[PDB]
Amino acid sequence: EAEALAAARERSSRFLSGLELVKQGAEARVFRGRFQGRAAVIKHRFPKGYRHPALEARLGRRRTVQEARALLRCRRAGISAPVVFFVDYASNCLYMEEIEGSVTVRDYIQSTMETEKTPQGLSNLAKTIGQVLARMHDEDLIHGDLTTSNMLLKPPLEQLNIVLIDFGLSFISALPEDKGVDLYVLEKAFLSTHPNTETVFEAFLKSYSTSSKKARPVLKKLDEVRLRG
Amino acid sequence: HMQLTHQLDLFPECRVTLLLFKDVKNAGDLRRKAMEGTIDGSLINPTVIVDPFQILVAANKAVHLYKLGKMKTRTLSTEIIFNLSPNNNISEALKKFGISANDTSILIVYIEEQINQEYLISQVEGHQVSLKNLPEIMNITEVKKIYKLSSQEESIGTLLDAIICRMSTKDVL
Ligand SMILES: C[C@@]1(N2C(=O)c3cccc(O)c3C2=O)CCC(=O)NC1=O
Repeated sequence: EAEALAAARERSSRFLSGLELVKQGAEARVFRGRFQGRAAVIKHRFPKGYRHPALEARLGRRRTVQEARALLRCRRAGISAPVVFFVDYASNCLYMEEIEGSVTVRDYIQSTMETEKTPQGLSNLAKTIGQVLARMHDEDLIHGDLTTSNMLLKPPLEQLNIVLIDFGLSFISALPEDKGVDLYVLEKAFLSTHPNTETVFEAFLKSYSTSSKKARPVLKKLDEVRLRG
Repeated sequence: HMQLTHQLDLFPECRVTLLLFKDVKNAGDLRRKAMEGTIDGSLINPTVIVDPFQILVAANKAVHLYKLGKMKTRTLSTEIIFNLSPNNNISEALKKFGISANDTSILIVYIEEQINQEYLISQVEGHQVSLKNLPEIMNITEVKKIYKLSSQEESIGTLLDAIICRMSTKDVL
């Protein structure tokens, strides 16, 4: 079993070496290329040498499984996110549709602030994000790592077609506190990355509150989490 | 009459071949031969296949578990068919996505890493067609029923997208 497992991991390494590395986080490298004729991204949860190898294998597997489950949940719930093509548990690689020609919300906001020199034209974007994340929370899906880089705008850009990505830290919870923390994390990332765009986040919160069926306890928990930190 | 072949990207020495037939008269005998293994390959119901990508995804996962020695079924030929189903019930998957004695259209899929294709084709009492004919054979109402596809899924993507997402994640619940 060890020989066959080793051969499969070597196959995976060979395949990745033919792809373009496009992103790297703390825990995953994202590669892009073709998979059986379709534009694809392959996410490899890669081990760090200084951690215990048994723990690293468990962690890589857990985050691969959780992202695959989240993406299936999204698709069946009508939440736009990449579809999953293939999950390789020998290598902790997740093969996914590429969101071709897309731009991060982060880049879109920053470009707008640079050119328009004002956030007034981003309220529509904020309202869309509010509707999308309200739908996600109403499916009891906690993203776990919300930033404006984990939301993509699919072309044509001005249609505001938001695609959610990178669910490795996601989990299922109905608890308003968990949803409040999800929003609090987004808020801190948003305000620190996009200074002086508070009206945008205000419009996001208004739309989330209108769009979600159970936002009242969530937004109260958001206030509590903010105060505690 | 024309095959479709694609290399597997993760298993580059492997080639997948698809052969499509219509007006088949001997589906019962073909089914028996595949069961006995005399006919090497997967006999698949083309009425529920929306795109060759569906076949290639099933084939990639089957070869992967074949080489790891972790297939859910006993042979690569059945594993390919099983991977097409959205569910983990093996006998149901083989009934719904395999061929039955009454079928008049058949898709043959096999993988090489060499088979006499002419002899294989001669075994089918039917007319081979291009895989570009597959969409005229596919029955969308049967596809939506088997995969339990919803309008919600169709609003954010294609039917193929929803099918693949189901195929690819059914092994982790
Ligand atoms: C970089 C980009 N991209 C995805 O398509 C994608 C899908 C799933 C997860 C994930 O992290 C990503 C990701 O970063 C986006 C911009 C582009 O045109 N192509 C890409 O590969």
